[PDB]
Order: sequence, then structure tokens, then C-alpha cells
Amino acid sequence: VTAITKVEREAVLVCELPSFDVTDVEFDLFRARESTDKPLDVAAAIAYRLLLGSGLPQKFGCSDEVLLNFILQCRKKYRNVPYHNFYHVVDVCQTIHTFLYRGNVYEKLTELECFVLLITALVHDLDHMGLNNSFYLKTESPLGILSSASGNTSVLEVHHCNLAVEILSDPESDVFDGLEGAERTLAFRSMIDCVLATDMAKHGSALEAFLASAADQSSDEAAFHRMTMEIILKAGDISNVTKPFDISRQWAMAVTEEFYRQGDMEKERGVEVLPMFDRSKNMELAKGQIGFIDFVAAPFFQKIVDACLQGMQWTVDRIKSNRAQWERVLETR
Ligand SMILES: COc1ccc(C2=NN(C3CCCCCC3)C(=O)[C@@H]3CC=CC[C@H]23)cc1C#CC(=O)NCc1ccco1
Ligand SMILES: [Mg+2]
Ligand SMILES: [Zn+2]
Repeated sequence: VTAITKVEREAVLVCELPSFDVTDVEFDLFRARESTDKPLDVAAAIAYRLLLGSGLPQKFGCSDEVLLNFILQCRKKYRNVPYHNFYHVVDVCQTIHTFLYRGNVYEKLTELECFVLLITALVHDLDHMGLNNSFYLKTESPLGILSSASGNTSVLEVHHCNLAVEILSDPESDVFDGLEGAERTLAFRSMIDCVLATDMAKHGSALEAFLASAADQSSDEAAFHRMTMEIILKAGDISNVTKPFDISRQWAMAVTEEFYRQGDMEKERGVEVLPMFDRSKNMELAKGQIGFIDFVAAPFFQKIVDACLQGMQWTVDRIKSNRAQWERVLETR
């Protein structure tokens, strides 16, 4: 609940980032982290410089100090877990920026929707513990019991939304305080809709709803704009396979460690451990990444690009080149 201090803000403001272009599709967050012994300050500086460079906070009445306060209140609520940590949400922010401004998806949205998407990236996984929704339901954990008694099986995504609303309830960290009326209501409602759409159990229904709205935009522009926002946050969230191979591999190694730590905790509790969570099977990262590409990511990116996001064609080309690299790992074993 405590306010951000002047010392906390100066430690971010001093980071310079000399050799990096944070707007580039080949920006390497792993190298930016290695280039300093304060990587949490460098990650915060990347988010701050990307948002201020856009001119969007200035246009919407958000001061430089309220923006930095917001970034540092978000950083405080991420945990030291292998993948779902502050570096993941800064990476999703940076990646969404490239989709809007190098993929030209900004042409399909308002400037306010673009500002909301960059802000929502930073709140999307607040307080993640490296355990998925199925863990909380299968173990009858207290949060699983509350979800069940509530109605909603999106255990984590409702939790992330609750903490986003807490941060924004203080005017000193409220990046939407300069909005009023319909604009303020749209910022909150679109932020919450996008976070709830990141639950991978809704993946099929979110993709079908986007493709239907993209085929008939003028008959419901409100629905088309809302579904494009959901599909861009989702695209950012599964974007690791769209990156240069070595960046892609480092993310895959980090998600794999989280899956295995969940499996180990499921064994202690004597509950069912699905094979990809079982540290005892012969790991095999190339087989897992090819399966993720073939069943989830390749059909997602190819369909959204063919339906209307033509500027994002590089994502499809990189997924193909990364799949071919994983194939060669297997062919040379
Ligand atoms: C960098 O690679 C990755 C990035 C991300 C996710 C996420 N998975 N899933 C679900 C859980 C697995 C199956 C259902 C669909 C995907 C999540 O719900 C996570 C939370 C939010 C978004 C995506 C996350 C998984 C991988 C992988 C991998 C891998 O090597 N083998 C696993 C695999 C999956 C399919 C074939 O093989
Ligand atoms: Mg999530
Ligand atoms: Zn995420």
C-alpha cells in the first residue's frame, strides 16, 4: 500500500540503454538484463521510455511522475518465479508496441485503445505464483474453492484484475486519472475484458469471435474494436515463438522450469501430473515447442494475419523459421 519514494524513481531515471532500440522487432530483453547488475531498474526504464516516447500518456493527462509510480507499483507485485515475473510483462508491453506501430495495427484502433493495451500489458499477470488455474482447482486450494463458489474458473485472471484496480484506486499511480466520463469507463472495462481473455481455456472462443467480427466490421464496430484489443493482448502473451531463435529458446527454457516446479508440487499433494509437467520424462524441449507451434501458435497467427492484420506477416515467417530450427535439433540427435 506504501507510496513510491524519490530514491526508487531516480534509480530508474538514471538507466540510459545506450545500444538498444526498444521499438525494434529484434529488441533483446535478455541482453538488456545482462548489461547491468540492476536488471529490475533497466526493465522499469524500458517500460517508462516506451510509454513516454509514444506521446500517449501526455495526450491523456498522465504526468511523467504518475506513469513511473504506476510502473513501480506493478513491479512490486511480481514474484521471483522463472517465467511469469516482471520481465514477461515488460516483454508483452514492448511486443504489443511492435504489433501496433511496426505491424500498423494502430490503424484499426483509437489512440486511447493503444494507450490501454500498453498499460494492460503491465498488469496482465500481477502476483502470479508460477502455478496455473488447473493446480488451484485440482488441489481444492482456498482460491480454487472461492472460484468454484463464485462461478468463474479463471482463478488467476480475476486475481490479476483485482490487483490492477487496487493500483489505479490511488490518484498518485492512476494513469487513467486524466480521463472522465465514457473515456474513463472504456479504459477500465477494456482493460478488464483483455486480462480475462488471456485464460487459455477461452482461446478457441476468443479467436472465433475475432474472426467473425473481422469479416463484418461495420455491422458492430464496438465489438470489432474490443475483440481486436483482446486478440492483440493474447498475441503478445504467446509471442515468444515470433522472436529471433535464441530469444525464443530462453523463454521456452523458463516456461519449462515453471511447468516442472508445478509438477513436483502436484506430486507432494498426490494429485495427477500431466506428462509435460513431469520432470521425470526425458524433458525434450524441441518436441514441446513444435507441438505448441503446430496446435496453438501457427494457426492463431496465420488466421489473424489472413483475416485483417496483414502488417504482422513477419510473425508467421519467424514461427516457420523457428519450427525448422527445432526440427533440425531432432534430426541431428
Ligand atoms: C514458450 O513456450 C510456451 C509459451 C507459453 C505457454 C503457455 N501454455 N499454456 C497452455 C498450456 C498447455 C496446453 C494448452 C494451451 C497452452 C498456458 O495456459 C500459459 C498461460 C498463458 C498463455 C500461454 C501459456 C506454453 C509454452 C510451451 C511449451 C512447451 O515446450 N511444451 C508445452 C506444450 C503445449 C502444447 C504443446 O506443448
Ligand atoms: Mg496470465
Ligand atoms: Zn502472461
